[PDB]
Amino acid sequence: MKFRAKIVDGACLNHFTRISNMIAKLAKTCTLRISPDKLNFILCDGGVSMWCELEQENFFNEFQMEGENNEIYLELTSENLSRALKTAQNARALKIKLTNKHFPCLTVSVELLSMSSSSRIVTHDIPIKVIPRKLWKDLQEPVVPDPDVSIYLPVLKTMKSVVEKMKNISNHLVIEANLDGELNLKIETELVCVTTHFKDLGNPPLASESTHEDRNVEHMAEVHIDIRKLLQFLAGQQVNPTKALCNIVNNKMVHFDLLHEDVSLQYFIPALS
Amino acid sequence: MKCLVTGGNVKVLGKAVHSLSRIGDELYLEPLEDGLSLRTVNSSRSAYACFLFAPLFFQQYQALRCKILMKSFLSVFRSLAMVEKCCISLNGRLVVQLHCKFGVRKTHNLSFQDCESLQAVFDPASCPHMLRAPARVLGEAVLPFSPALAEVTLGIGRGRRVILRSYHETAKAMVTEMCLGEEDFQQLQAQEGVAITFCLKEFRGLLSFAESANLNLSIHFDAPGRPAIFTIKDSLLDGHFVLATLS
Amino acid sequence: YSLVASLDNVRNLSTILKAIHFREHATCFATKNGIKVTVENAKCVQANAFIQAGIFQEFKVQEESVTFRINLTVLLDCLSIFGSSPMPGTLTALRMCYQGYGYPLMLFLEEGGVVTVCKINTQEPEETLDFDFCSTNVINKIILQSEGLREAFSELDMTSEVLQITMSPDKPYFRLSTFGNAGSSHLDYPKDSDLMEAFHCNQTQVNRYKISLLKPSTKALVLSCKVSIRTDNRGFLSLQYMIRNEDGQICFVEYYCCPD
Amino acid sequence: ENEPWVDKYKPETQHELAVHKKKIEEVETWLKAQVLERQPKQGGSILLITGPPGCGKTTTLKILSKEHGIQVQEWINPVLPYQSQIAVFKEFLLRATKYNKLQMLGDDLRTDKKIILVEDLPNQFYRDSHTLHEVLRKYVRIGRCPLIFIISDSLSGDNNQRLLFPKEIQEECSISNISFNPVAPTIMMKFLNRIVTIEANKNGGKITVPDKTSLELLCQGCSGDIRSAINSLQFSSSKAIGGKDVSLFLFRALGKILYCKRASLTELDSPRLPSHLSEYERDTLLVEPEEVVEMSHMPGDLFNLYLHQNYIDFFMEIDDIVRASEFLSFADILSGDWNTRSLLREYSTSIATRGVMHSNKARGYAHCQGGGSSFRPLHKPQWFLINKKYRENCLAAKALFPDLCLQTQLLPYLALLTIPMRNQAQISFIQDIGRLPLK
DNA sequence: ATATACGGGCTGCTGTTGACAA
DNA sequence: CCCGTATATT
Ligand SMILES: Nc1ncnc2c1ncn2[C@@H]1O[C@H](COP(=O)(O)OP(=O)(O)OP(O)(O)=S)[C@@H](O)[C@H]1O
Repeated sequence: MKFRAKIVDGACLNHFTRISNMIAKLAKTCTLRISPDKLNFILCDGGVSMWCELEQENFFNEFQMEGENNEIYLELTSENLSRALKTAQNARALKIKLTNKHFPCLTVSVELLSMSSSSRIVTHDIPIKVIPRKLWKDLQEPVVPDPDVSIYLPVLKTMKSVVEKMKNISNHLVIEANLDGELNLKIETELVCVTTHFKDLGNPPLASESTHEDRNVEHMAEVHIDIRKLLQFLAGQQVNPTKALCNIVNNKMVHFDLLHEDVSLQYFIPALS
Repeated sequence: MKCLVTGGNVKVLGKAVHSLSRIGDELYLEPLEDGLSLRTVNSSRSAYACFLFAPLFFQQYQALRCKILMKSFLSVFRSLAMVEKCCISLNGRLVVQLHCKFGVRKTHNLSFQDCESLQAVFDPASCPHMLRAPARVLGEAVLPFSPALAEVTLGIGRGRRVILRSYHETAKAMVTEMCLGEEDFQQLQAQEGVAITFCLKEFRGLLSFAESANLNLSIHFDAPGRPAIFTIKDSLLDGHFVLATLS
Repeated sequence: YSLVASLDNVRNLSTILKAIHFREHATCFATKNGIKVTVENAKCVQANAFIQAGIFQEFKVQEESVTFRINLTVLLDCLSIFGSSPMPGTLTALRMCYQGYGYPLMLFLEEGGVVTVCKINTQEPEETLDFDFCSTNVINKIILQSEGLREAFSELDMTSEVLQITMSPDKPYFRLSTFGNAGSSHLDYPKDSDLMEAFHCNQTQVNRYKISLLKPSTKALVLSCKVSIRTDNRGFLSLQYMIRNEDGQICFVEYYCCPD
Repeated sequence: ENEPWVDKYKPETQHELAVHKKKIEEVETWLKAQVLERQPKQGGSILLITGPPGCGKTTTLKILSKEHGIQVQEWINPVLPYQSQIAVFKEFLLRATKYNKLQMLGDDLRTDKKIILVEDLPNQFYRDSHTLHEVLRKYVRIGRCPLIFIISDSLSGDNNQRLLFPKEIQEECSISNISFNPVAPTIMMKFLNRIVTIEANKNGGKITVPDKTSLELLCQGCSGDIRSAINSLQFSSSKAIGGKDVSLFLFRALGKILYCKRASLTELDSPRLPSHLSEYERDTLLVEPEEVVEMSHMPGDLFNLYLHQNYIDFFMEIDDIVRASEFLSFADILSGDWNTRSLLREYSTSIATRGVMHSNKARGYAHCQGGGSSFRPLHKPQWFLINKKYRENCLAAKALFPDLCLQTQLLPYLALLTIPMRNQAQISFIQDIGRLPLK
């Protein structure tokens, strides 16, 4: 097994720093899947499953790897990687390489430049645990069933603020999606009841155009979830993308699709609080 | 004892107090014939920090030795040293009267217990090796390290270069191999492999105080087992730190 | 519908309520002149506010005054549900209706097309004391600024048990003392300063007060621009604040405490 | 005239200690064999010191350390005006184990060997009791100098010592043991006589020396504790005092109840059974069961279980056993609810104790105890393990045939099932219940 | 001929209020 | 509570 990667461009390094910070805030231990074409951030378990897809050719200028089934699975703590990348904000060159100095390690070497002619070299050895092929099927991208309702999402900051203020009253939330772009967040306690409405959300053109003659537009497929995992997902995000979509099903599933720049994010939040 | 500090010296005095608090748990106050001495010692007596203040404010001793809990002083100078004058005396109580803007006056009476005279033994002349460098370079060199580290090793590599590492004693942790160049340091009398291992927190306090006016450090390291010395010289301020090395 | 009230800047009411929030419940008082929310604790300390009819744009009341008891934490959370950090140019509007006795309080909020609806059921009332501090028996009075005591009252939370206040025409004009584990800490304030707008003390007065009762004055001191201190013959302390809003109006908050 | 007699007559030399010579020699040979045979590759070790309060465990260790030139390291809890207490403790431990002092200004300089003494354990160590095991494991892995632990214990109410060191860390960590004993009457007698002689020789004025007859009384009601003896001697010499409470050592209380020390019916005016209760006449008793049970500091429902376990062997007749069993059952009945279980509990223990004591008519005839009572040890109730096994087997039967009655009705069917089925861990359970020994 | 220590058996099986470490 | 045994000392 061999893996070497080179980063020079400042913007790509900054984007990698943002992605690492986001995954560190979202999760503790993560799985990195390296393919000949792309990078995948995986978490599978509270049964939240996390998928992040990243195009390799748009970030690294030099990228070589070797694993027939050329595919690397690694399990590691995200905090170590985030701390390693934090020190390269104003750096010049970054190298990532698989090594076996003492124990299986993912060496990260960063070349710091300064007023001195000599270039400082900072080296970090993040431990890795190679998962055997037997579990390779269990980390696959989660399937997306046919959504009962697909709805465009509102601005993330206002939703995050409303949910954060809602956290104090209770630990239960209900999300309702309409066919006319109406999103309702409801909590009902024995003392206070609160409902927040969103309208004018453009409904994307659904693929099935022959299943809307008997479905009421005013009907809904609302679900109830525990407000402990939604707040993390809204708090992790720092920039509003242009592909904010929510797929809601009646029984036990809510799914989020986001896409920003060239990185895609798939969010899966189980129901039945 | 009567000291009247006026000007920007209050901030540097507070920074020195904060560094001493970061090193020790109790504060020893000693008026010498040449100024004021602040002393602190670790709980296990493996580190000793002393600040000698050259006469700069009003120094006049005798009209003579005390020790105080250090958290009280730390809180007082963290909340009350941001202030144009300071006055220190010894009644009998320790008065820390603090003149402020307009006409506000704040007084602080404290309780002290009798203690012995604390000192150490260091021989900078007897030390063969010697290293000198500006404090900013060393402070930058210790930034990549995590804030949960315990022991750091300083060495001289093959090729006249310095090296700072991370000493660890199957769930291991990260390791660091930060290296520098000889063109930044100003003076090196070293050897071909001599290295020492010491702690980090007292070093961090030293660097924190030394990263204000861009001062220059001075390390006199010896064979393993013998103590190391960190000496800071200024215009009207002297400081010496003694640590211990793993043998 | 008894009383209905509408406004377009929730922040004024929100900050007025937050300036008095240290208990869990509060009592309202709706009258042709405006609302008045009061709170009491330990049967000694009492804090009251005032929101005159000048602020409101749509205010409607029916027949006589209306009284009800409401939870303060829930109401304050509901008011600031759209984030307590708006950029200049964004505002939130609210409408409230109370349809007589035995029915809850409505609250409809709107901002930028987002509409929220909430209800707060009220179980009233309690009884309030008769802390009459009319300016007839007042002997010592002073008026002064806030930036002077920002740090001073910030440097007042220690493990002590009693705060000593002494005011005299001569020598310690206004001295605060705190006796704790370490030692004494005096904070003398003289006259003829930039924060001495009027000094009219008549006779010397030294008194002791409990830290637990007098602690929650920090919130009122932080969101203020002037403070008035009054003490009578017996030794009861009256604190008067002065808060302002973004539009440029003035509202008052009063604190009453009793000596040891 | 500024320190108490406890702090004024402290033993400077070794010969001034009030401890038996063999114990001092044992501690000394352990310490000196560690010092003399200090191998460069020797790792860390832990020593455990136990004993009742006021015997002199700390002073003897300090004196023996000073005699042979050994540095000692104490541990004083820091004073608050964020870091956890355990973090500070581990940092101090690492600093003490790794490095050495610098020079000081006037010390016992020629030192390179030292030990660490920890006495003031933090509260979190008492509440958790699981951080200590990890700390000890890490120290055993990375230890250089030995660690000495000092604990103070009493006869009853020993929860802290067994909670801290529950027989497992000692077994798997190779920890030694040294136990002290209360000071003998002769040693305390001689030392008290020496002290009072020294006070008498001071002269100064005509002061009444305390009488000799009270001097053994002072030592009799202290139970081998020097410090309270000296305090009481100081109090009484101003012109009995020092009634320290006793703990009774529960296994001694059980024997006291079960042995029934009787008298020869000294002539008194105690009521007698008039005409028909002639078979219930008993000799005078010299024990109060209520005080014995209260002083052992144990719950009543546990005392009754221990008595039920241990009362059979001391009986010789069957009818007395029947009566005692009936009394024990009646004592059990009174505590079967939950709301009023703690309102009436003394009745049950009192009834059980008095029934077991009075029913023994064979033993209760004064001069009829000769001869027997061999060297016999007591035991522990066996009901706890059986009840725990019953509960775990309850759960293992329910959740796995959940579609108590299953154990009472379905489990007979299981016992008459004996046929295989599709699993691996369930055949073992089937063979468990259904294979009891039977010829 | 008399005072003192070893040897063997214990941590264990529904509700309403209160303190500690973070 | 219970019985029998090995060491310091006069
Ligand atoms: N002959 C003596 N032997 C022992 N202690 C003596 C003697 N004469 C005087 N003392 C005093 O008694 C003190 C003994 O303290 P103790 O409390 O018995 O020690 P300890 O073993 O730590 O007790 P703990 O910790 O409560 S179990 C010494 O510190 C002296 O001040």
